Amino acid sequence: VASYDYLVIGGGSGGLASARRAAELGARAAVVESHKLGGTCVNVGCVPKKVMWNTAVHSEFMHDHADYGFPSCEGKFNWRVIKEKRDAYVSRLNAIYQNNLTKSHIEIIRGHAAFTSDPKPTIEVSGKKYTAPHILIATGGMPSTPHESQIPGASLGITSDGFFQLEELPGRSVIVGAGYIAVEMAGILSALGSKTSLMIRHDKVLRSFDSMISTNCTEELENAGVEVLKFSQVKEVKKTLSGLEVSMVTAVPGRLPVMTMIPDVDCLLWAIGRVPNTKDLSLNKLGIQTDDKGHIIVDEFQNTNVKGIYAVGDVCGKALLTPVAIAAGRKLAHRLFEYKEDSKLDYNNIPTVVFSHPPIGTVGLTEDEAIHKYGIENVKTYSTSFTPMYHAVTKRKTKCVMKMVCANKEEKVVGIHMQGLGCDEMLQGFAVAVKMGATKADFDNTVAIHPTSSEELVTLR
Amino acid sequence: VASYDYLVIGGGSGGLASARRAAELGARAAVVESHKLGGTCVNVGCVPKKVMWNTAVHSEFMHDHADYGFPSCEGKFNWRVIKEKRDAYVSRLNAIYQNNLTKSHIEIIRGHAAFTSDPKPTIEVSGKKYTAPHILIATGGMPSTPHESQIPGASLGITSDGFFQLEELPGRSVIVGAGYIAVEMAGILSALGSKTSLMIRHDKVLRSFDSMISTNCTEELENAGVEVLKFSQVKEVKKTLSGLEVSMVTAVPGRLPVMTMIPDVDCLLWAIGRVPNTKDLSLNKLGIQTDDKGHIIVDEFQNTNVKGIYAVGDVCGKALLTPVAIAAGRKLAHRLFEYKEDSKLDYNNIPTVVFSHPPIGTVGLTEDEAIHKYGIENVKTYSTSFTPMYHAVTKRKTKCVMKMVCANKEEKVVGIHMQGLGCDEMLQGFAVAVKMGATKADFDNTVAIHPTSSEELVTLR
Ligand SMILES: Cc1cc2nc3c(=O)[nH]c(=O)nc-3n(C[C@H](O)[C@H](O)[C@H](O)COP(=O)(O)OP(=O)(O)OC[C@H]3O[C@@H](n4cnc5c(N)ncnc54)[C@H](O)[C@@H]3O)c2cc1C
Ligand SMILES: Cc1cc2nc3c(=O)[nH]c(=O)nc-3n(C[C@H](O)[C@H](O)[C@H](O)COP(=O)(O)OP(=O)(O)OC[C@H]3O[C@@H](n4cnc5c(N)ncnc54)[C@H](O)[C@@H]3O)c2cc1C
Repeated sequence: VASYDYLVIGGGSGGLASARRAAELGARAAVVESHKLGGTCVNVGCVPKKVMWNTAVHSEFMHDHADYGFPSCEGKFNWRVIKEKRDAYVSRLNAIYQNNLTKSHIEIIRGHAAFTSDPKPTIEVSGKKYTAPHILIATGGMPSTPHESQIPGASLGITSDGFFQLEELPGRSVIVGAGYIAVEMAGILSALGSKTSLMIRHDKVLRSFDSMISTNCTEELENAGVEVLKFSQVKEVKKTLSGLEVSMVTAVPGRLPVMTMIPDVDCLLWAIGRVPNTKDLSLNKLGIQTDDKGHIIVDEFQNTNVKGIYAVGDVCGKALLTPVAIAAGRKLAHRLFEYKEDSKLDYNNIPTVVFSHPPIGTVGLTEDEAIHKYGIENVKTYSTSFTPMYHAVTKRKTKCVMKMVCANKEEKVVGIHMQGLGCDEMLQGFAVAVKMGATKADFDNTVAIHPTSSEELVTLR
Repeated sequence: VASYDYLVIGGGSGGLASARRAAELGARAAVVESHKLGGTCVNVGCVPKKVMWNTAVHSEFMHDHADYGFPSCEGKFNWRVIKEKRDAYVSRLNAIYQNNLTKSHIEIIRGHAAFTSDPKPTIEVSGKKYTAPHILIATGGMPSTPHESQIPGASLGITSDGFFQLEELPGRSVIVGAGYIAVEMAGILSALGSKTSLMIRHDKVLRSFDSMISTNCTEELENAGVEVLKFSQVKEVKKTLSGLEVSMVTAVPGRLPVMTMIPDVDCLLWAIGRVPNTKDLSLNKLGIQTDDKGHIIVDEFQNTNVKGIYAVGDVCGKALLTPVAIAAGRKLAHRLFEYKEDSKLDYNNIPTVVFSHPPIGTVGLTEDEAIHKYGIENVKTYSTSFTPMYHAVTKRKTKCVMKMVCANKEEKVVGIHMQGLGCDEMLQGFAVAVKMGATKADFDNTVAIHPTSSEELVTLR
């Protein structure tokens, strides 16, 4: 039984970040990883997604070429070219992460970890035992798929993982789900030329975002050529002579349900949720608490219910983002190895960018959330809607919408929501301002940068 | 003699902003404008410049098309197409500004104003007299050109004004100056296909910016195909059979001076400075103080040396930006018509974006300035340099450099300097944070947005 100061199960964002900081602090750490280092973000998430987004962005910009004084650009996007380049780049990152671990003197234990029956918390990987007084579970999650029992033929569809395996651009694609991943995938496939449908159970996407954003985002998708199938769900999927045939039920409220067949589908992409990876951990041997989806339950300090066992990142099921897993993993290392007992991540005011077209940036409370927290009488919002100057000379148009949610007399900024060209890079510093507790006067007292989109947020009235 | 509450001379950024706010406050105002409303920013500055920048940005992005999986885009940029569209857009803005004035009930007096000999400050426009207890001079500036006495043939060159009159893309262009305008023009002309040279008196451009930025900016220009002629200046210009011939002296220190002829020049663009527009105002009839360049001298509240006479914007020669003129003009209206005596613009921490390729964003003190303000022992900087993820798959490359200047033990953020893709939209919120007095912990405690360039500023170590 090899003993370490810190054993981290999972070599993705949270697990690596935590292991690296711990090692800086003098800890003797080891990371168990059964697949590729970098985990979801590098292999099948953040990185490959962004590359595909940059590609889709090229496609749109190329539509404006002639408007800008150039000759029309004519053609066909070649999926395999970019796919090969994207894979290579992921390969480069995996090699860097491995090197980062080595330079830090962190041991990499390759294989699938599981807890043992042993009294003092101990794991087994490939027959060998490993123990530490602090063990971090950072095993992440996976895409959720429907059971054949509920939706026959569901296994004919792919997930976001399968999306990163595709080698040709699917001619006809149907995406099921209304969350950010669904939105992102629909936007990429459509911009690159796939005849794309997005099938959502209600009338808008991103229903948990501020309502200005869910409305605007739904319209932008339609305007970009994505067919949004509202109040619809899949009833069955079948393999026809040439592709898939999707049977769906559309049930608009105030109307009779109607069943429709969608034929000749090349790609059926389930983007319905993520499930935690805890199933094969043998958690029950230690009696570690999970919720009914399999998420590990933790407190504000990432503690599980068992002493010396922690969990961070996707596996915990809250704020499923690369930077949160990293920040939580880091704060945890400072708490354990630097003896900073108050060291923990604040889960409020975490900013998010959704890589739609145009991108979305959000931080803090939606208007409804502020209304429930402070009361209608105490909430004031400011908003603007305009066409960015980039489109002054284009036939194709996109809008920029921004909304500021203020609370109390002081007009504290408690929420910022926007969608528009450049909003992906614009959000970070306002997130800093929001975290510091800025009020509207603080924004108003900052001299604008002209001509930009960003200047609209400091000149709202 | 028609009397008003407020008479504003100049209908550009500062003059309009001040007049509009004053009118909201109940003032009976009139704006004197001898040319087009909107003044420099709309007609020959900010707006038309940005449109030309967006165009140049299209040209660069089109170089990456094939790398992104598309077929090579082949050609020739058509200057007149975009020029016509740009003019139209400026026409649209002029009509809006005029309407804004009318809706506000501000009187527009068309013509050239000059002060009179009269005791109580009074102006004359087209034979008629006008007076007010508060008169704002906001007459802006103009491009500076060399005297034929010092540089013979200088009048064969054009200025940034003339740039906006061009109808064809000049084949060979030489830009003289090393400030932001020179840099911007060089970058646009070059990206659009002009064989461009930038002639600077020293070895770097933007010598007043933080030294990381002047160095990086000079390299980016060279990398983009702009020939930077260092330690050079124009000695004479002459009209040859086919274009202009520029005689220049290059005097590298530690070397003998060398004279060179630059032949076949289509466009010689002077971007050497701006001069205030005060010459024809008859300021001396009121004894209003100017410096030796013709700038009107004012105090912290925009007061001139004469009671009831103020000046804002370019004419004052400090912080020559559209938003500063606006903010100063607004604060002034609140002071005069809302009786807010402490109402004035803080000229510290004004953010600037330079529309180079990639763009530059700066706010606060350069490293040297912080060193002079706090002492070397009290200044700590953090910086990063990386290749944005956008170029992971391109043969063409650009860099992103960021620098954070902190002061004292607390590591107050006193300067942010960066150059890179997306830095034009990234700066605004960090400018808010800097204005609020953020420290490095405030940045560090803000969760990053992945994957973006902006996230680098919150993860500096
Ligand atoms: C398509 C997609 C796009 C996304 N886009 C973004 C985005 O743009 N921005 C953003 O912030 N977030 C994004 N996310 C979310 C972000 O990628 C995740 O929140 C983050 O990767 C979670 O990190 P983690 O450390 O919890 O787990 P992960 O990186 O999944 O790492 C878990 C690791 O544990 C390994 N493992 C699991 N069980 C075991 C075991 N028993 N033994 C050994 N090893 C094990 C797994 O192989 C894996 O390598 C995206 C996610 C997806 C799916
Ligand atoms: C090429 C270029 C690019 C620029 N790019 C940017 C940028 O991207 N961002 C930015 O922030 N700034 C930029 N600037 C600077 C910005 O445009 C100026 O700081 C701003 O326009 C100054 O406004 P102002 O109100 O002082 O004067 P102006 O807008 O020049 O207005 C002065 C007005 O007074 C009128 N006038 C003058 N004398 C008289 C008189 N006697 N009687 C009646 N009317 C009179 C003039 O016709 C004019 O309309 C740029 C400038 C230039 C030249």
